[PDB]
Amino acid sequence: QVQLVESGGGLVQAGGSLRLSCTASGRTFSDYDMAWFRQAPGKERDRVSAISTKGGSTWYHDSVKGRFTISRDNAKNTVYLQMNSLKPEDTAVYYCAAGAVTYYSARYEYDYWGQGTQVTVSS
Repeated sequence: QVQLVESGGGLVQAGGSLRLSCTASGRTFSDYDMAWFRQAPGKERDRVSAISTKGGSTWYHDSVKGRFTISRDNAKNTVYLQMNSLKPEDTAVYYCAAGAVTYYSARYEYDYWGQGTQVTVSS
């Protein structure tokens, strides 16, 4: 059994902060690139942040750059998403993901996923 266990969620006031986390169990995930996806009401689940195996390289969706920080603690098989200056626009179910796979150029699928957690930002 190899699990990617998600922790977090909640209601946050506009301008506020929230940290989400995922801890993998059953194998090292230090092998894998990781990401955070979000799925806003009526939309598709889309990749919002990505990190390399040792965190030397990060990627951010344009709407979260400067405000969100993806980091990972490999000694703990754990990944984080630190969200600052939250806007109502960031209301979504957030999922962590690990083990990047690409079939079509620049389209990433993931081997393991968190169960998802709701993050709501009030106006």
